[PDB]
Amino acid sequence: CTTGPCCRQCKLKPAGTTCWKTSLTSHYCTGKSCDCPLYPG
Repeated sequence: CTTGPCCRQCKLKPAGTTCWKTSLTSHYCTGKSCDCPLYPG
């Protein structure tokens, strides 16, 4: 999911980190005030 700020928008991850990404979902955010794409592609 990488609509925009993800954080809250395209970021439902279990609150990870900024531009982190695990390897299945992708945190790259946390939900709220982020700006990292949680979806490598």
